[PDB]
Amino acid sequence: NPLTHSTPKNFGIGQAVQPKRNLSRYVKWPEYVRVQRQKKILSIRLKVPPTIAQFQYTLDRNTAAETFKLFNKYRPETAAEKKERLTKEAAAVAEAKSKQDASPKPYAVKYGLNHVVALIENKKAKLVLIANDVDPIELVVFLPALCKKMGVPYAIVKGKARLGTLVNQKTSAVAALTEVRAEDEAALAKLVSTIDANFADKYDEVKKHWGGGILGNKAQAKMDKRAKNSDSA
Amino acid sequence: KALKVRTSATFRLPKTLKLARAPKYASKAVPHYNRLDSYKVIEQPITSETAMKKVEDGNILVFQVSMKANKYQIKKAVKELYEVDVLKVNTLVRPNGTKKAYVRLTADYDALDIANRIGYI
Amino acid sequence: YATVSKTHKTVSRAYGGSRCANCVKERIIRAFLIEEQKIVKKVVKEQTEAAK
Amino acid sequence: GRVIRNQRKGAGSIFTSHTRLRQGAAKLRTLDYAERHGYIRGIVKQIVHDSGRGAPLAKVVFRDPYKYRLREEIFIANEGVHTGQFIYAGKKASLNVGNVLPLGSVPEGTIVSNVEEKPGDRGALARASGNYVIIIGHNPDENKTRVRLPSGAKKVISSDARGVIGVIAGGGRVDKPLLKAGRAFHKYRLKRNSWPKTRGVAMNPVDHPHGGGNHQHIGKASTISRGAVSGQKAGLIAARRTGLLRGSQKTQ
RNA sequence: UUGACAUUGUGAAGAGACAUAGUUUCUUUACUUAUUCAAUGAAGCGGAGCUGGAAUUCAUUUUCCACGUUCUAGCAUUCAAGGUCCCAUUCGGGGCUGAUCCGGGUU
RNA sequence: GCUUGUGACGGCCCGUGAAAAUCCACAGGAAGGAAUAGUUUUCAUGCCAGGUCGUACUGAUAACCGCAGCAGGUCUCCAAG
RNA sequence: GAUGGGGAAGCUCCGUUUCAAAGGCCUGAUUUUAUGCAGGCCACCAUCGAAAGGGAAUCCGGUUAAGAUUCCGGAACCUGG
Ligand SMILES: [Mg+2]
Ligand SMILES: [Mg+2]
Ligand SMILES: [Mg+2]
Ligand SMILES: [Mg+2]
Ligand SMILES: [Mg+2]
Ligand SMILES: [Mg+2]
Ligand SMILES: [Mg+2]
Ligand SMILES: [Mg+2]
Ligand SMILES: [Mg+2]
Ligand SMILES: [Mg+2]
Ligand SMILES: [Mg+2]
Ligand SMILES: [Mg+2]
Ligand SMILES: [Mg+2]
Ligand SMILES: [Mg+2]
Ligand SMILES: [Mg+2]
Ligand SMILES: [Mg+2]
Ligand SMILES: [Mg+2]
Ligand SMILES: [Mg+2]
Ligand SMILES: [Mg+2]
Ligand SMILES: [Mg+2]
Ligand SMILES: [Mg+2]
Ligand SMILES: [Mg+2]
Ligand SMILES: [Mg+2]
Ligand SMILES: [Mg+2]
Ligand SMILES: [Mg+2]
Ligand SMILES: [Mg+2]
Ligand SMILES: [Mg+2]
Ligand SMILES: [Mg+2]
Ligand SMILES: [Mg+2]
Ligand SMILES: [Mg+2]
Ligand SMILES: [Mg+2]
Ligand SMILES: [Mg+2]
Ligand SMILES: [Mg+2]
Ligand SMILES: [Mg+2]
Repeated sequence: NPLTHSTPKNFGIGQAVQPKRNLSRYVKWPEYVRVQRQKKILSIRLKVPPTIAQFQYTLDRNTAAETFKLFNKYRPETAAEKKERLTKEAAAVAEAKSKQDASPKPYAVKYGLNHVVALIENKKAKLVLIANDVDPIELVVFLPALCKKMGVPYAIVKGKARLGTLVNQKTSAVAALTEVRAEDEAALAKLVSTIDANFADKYDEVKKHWGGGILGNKAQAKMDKRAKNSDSA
Repeated sequence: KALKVRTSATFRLPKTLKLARAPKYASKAVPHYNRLDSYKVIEQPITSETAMKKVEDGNILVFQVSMKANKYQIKKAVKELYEVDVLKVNTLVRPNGTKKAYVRLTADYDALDIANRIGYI
Repeated sequence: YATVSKTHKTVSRAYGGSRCANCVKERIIRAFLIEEQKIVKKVVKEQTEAAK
Repeated sequence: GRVIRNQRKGAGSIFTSHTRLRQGAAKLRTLDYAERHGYIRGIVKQIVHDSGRGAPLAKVVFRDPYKYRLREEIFIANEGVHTGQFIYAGKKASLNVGNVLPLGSVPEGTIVSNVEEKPGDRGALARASGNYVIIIGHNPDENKTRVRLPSGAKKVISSDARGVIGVIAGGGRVDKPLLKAGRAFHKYRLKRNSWPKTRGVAMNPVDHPHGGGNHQHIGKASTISRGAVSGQKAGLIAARRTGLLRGSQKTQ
């Protein structure tokens, strides 16, 4: 009001320099970004064969949460835990007269790809988690088919990194349980039930369904509005 | 939450942290000593007859001087090796690949006197 | 020109050493007259919006 | 035998074009937001001779929609444009000599210059002294527009493709005889090294299909096939007829 | 230069055979991500919405356009003045609005 | 008068007759700045400093190129009665 | 003519701002303390290439066997601090 004045600017072609705006839609990204984006796109413009695309169907955040919860009560030793264990049997046993059996039967999650595979083949695993990342997808593509055949219940889960956490590596590709403390035998069958329902039970039909096909949304609208008017007068 | 908000469309290389060198060992074990002290700079006097005259008439001291050395280094070294004050220092390259310095002392000093107390005449 | 006092590099009207007075006469006149007719256009076309 | 003149031109040694003095490349404005939604004003600040061009350029300056500053384009002056004139460029611009409009925005019979082949290529058709193109119709669905270029060729382009209203300046330049060798001499001195021209028929065989013989003569038909090969194609390449054009030309 | 094969994928219509079910093959005409060409200091793309308003309503909106600049050889920049909310009132300074929403396909 | 310089003009061109470093100016008004004392070095005067390489002479009927102290060849300025 | 690049068996060839995450200034922030971060700009993208092109500033008298707009005398001027 006072000796203050309202001047409003006219930003409308032919006058007033355009103002600063958010051009993030328009920035010229480093070639490497451009690639990792278009790779994701190209991946879905194509029709993707049933044996891939059976991924993409990831476990849901609820069920999963309950699985990382159980799988956590089963981590493998820490370096300290192991250092500590050894000196409790190095010291004992050899002198106390045991059989390297002042150590209890350990119950941990089984991991490492080549490991888990033999487990499945040997019908020893009881719940397998496959990642959904795994860039040479091939490392893992044959796993649903496998588990299916070995009558072993599996689930494809978001997080190779997240698998990694529960086993002390950066990444982990797969994580599996074969063993379980009776205080847990229970709600594992519960977990194997939803999981088998979302994957193994579905597999035979998931196998018949290609993927991809998806248009970009400049092209999607182009024919949601073409195939609107052309039929609907 | 959501995305950044760049107002420019140019993406520039992130300004990232540049650590200074902290070597696990040394360049050369021992620093080189001074490659151009005053004794290497001002080589010997020039005592040609026609050079001598500048000394009697011009209060000027003619020296053969290191090729590697400039008017600053000539000036100071004459100053230091001889306890004298220099006005200005003209130089030239001889046609046998040596450098001649026409050193003019200030008026407090008397190049003649000063030349036969370096020893020549 | 960098060894010379700033008076050698101007006259004392608006746009001193830059443009030439007569040229600044024109600049002022036209500026005025145009800013004026802006007010005219505004109120004329304003009235359009009230009887059309 | 030796490589003939017309194959040597291609390595551009002494044949690159003499360029030191030229004003800059003649070009429309970049096809930006302003020019394709509305229009933007500029002023011709100068119309000026360009070395070895036949038609004057017009320097036209504009404001920069996105920064405080001027941006100066270099146009080819259409006949009648003038210093101080205002120039309007845009879809929603008006039909006057000097402005630049998308061939979709202008009625049939419009007469324009420096027209683009694809929208945005900043102008490619009819630039030379005197020439222009004419709109001879539009076709809205799939927005193409149809013009007749100076050659006589009819062609269709995008209706978004821009052009500038009127004809290019400096016309008639070729009705006046060169009169002497010297004026062609200076003429090419500011283009490229293509003057004067030795008749192949005055050369020896090493030099040219036409060279040699005890009288000067082409010795075989001078109408060469399309499918001929380098060092072969001299004379009338691919000529579908030949001889003095009796009768009215003009494209039917 | 001309053909074949490879780079080569996706729909739809039409022809071609086990001899009038759809695997496959060709011909047309669509698609867009391979490949190709132009542009720009990848700046305003596509989709919705606001207001207008021509339009005539066959129930109430079924639509289609526009949706800040043209007498003048001026001037147009300090995240923008305005409005509004904070800091703890210092001078400084921040958010929002001014400049509508959504999708990050630079066109 | 002679040579050279420079000006205001005029003729010519389908010929219209470089570039960059660098210097100044203007538009702008972020900001900073006094009365018990501030602002000012584009006004004057004052202080210190300015490295490196070339620098002789010939430049021609003998110092250059023509096997040479070769009647050849080899870019230019000054110019008296 | 280097450089991200693209060809080439390769010696190397192409491109020179080109399909590149291409870089440095003004001072503010410091009163551990010396230069980390807090603003904003600027996106101009190597470099070599003229002793006749562009270009900061010096003159007169005297002096040598042989140098001099370079030394001596006197009197200026430019650039940086
Ligand atoms: Mg444990
Ligand atoms: Mg004495
Ligand atoms: Mg010297
Ligand atoms: Mg004055
Ligand atoms: Mg060229
Ligand atoms: Mg010639
Ligand atoms: Mg001829
Ligand atoms: Mg001829
Ligand atoms: Mg002959
Ligand atoms: Mg021949
Ligand atoms: Mg022949
Ligand atoms: Mg012949
Ligand atoms: Mg003949
Ligand atoms: Mg763009
Ligand atoms: Mg002369
Ligand atoms: Mg002229
Ligand atoms: Mg000036
Ligand atoms: Mg402020
Ligand atoms: Mg001063
Ligand atoms: Mg220095
Ligand atoms: Mg001399
Ligand atoms: Mg001689
Ligand atoms: Mg010899
Ligand atoms: Mg001779
Ligand atoms: Mg190269
Ligand atoms: Mg150089
Ligand atoms: Mg020079
Ligand atoms: Mg020079
Ligand atoms: Mg003298
Ligand atoms: Mg002497
Ligand atoms: Mg001499
Ligand atoms: Mg002196
Ligand atoms: Mg003095
Ligand atoms: Mg000074």
